[PDB]
This record gives sequence, structure tokens and C-alpha cells, in this order.
Amino acid sequence: SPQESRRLSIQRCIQSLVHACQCRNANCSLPSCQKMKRVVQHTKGCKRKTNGGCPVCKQLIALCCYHAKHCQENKCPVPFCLNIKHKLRQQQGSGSGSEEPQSDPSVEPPLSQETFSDLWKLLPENNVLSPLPSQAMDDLMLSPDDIEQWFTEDPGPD
Ligand SMILES: [Zn+2]
Ligand SMILES: [Zn+2]
Ligand SMILES: [Zn+2]
Repeated sequence: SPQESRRLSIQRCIQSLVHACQCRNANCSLPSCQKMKRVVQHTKGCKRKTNGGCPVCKQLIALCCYHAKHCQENKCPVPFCLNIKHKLRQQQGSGSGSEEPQSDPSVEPPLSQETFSDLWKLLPENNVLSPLPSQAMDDLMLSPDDIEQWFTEDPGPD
């Protein structure tokens, strides 16, 4: 079924992200690795990320949100996963604060979370975690064909 092919394409994209994050070769021969290495390096240096939403940074965070919704690990190889999982828990009452990830200021990540709370404006706040009758809240924001388009349709003047 196309729902399975969609979930599988997203799972391949998540495995591409984990590979690129653990991979130490800038010249790695995988197209999956090269897509995610160039995207994570772009996202780390971009100034448009949350200035109305950069299409690279926004969709990398869409994939990290989808991954964090399935993930349970306390030291996962995905870069945004754990603090996204804290932000997802805060929408369900499993975490505290909104302008902070917890009631304590010393437990915050090295990156200022004013960026993180603005990443939370690029994705819908309720729709993604809304009450559900059957498992579909995952495929809700992705397709099997957009997995390439998000990263390969590089912006330009025309
Ligand atoms: Zn690699
Ligand atoms: Zn960007
Ligand atoms: Zn994870």
C-alpha cells in the first residue's frame, strides 16, 4: 500500500540523517549521506531558518519531529531529536515551561533555545500531536516524493 511506501521512504530519510551524523568522511560516496551532510551543514550556518522559514531547515526539522515522535532514547545520534522530544512532551504535560525546556535554566542545550521555540513556529503546534482514532499522525506532513524535493529544489533568482 502507498502508506507503507511513504513510511518506508521517510524511514530511509531518517537512516540517511543518522548515517550523515555518525559519518566522518566529507567525500562519502552515498547520495543519502551527501544529501544529509550538506543539509545539516547548511542548517548549522543559515540565517533564514526561522525568518519566515527556510525550506531546507524547516523540512529537516519536520523529519526530526517525525523521528522524535517514534523515538524513546536518551542519547540518540539524531541532532535535534532529544530537545524536540522535550518540546513534544511539553505539549502533552510530560514536561514544564514554554520559553524554557524545563523549570531550571542550567539544563538547557548549548544552542540558545530562542531558536528552538522559533523552530516550533515552522511546524503546527497542535495538529501533529492532536487526539487520534487510528495511526496516521506521522504521514500527516510528508510524502514519498517530497523526500528528494525538500533538499534538491535549491532556491534561486528565477
Ligand atoms: Zn557517509
Ligand atoms: Zn536555511
Ligand atoms: Zn531519536
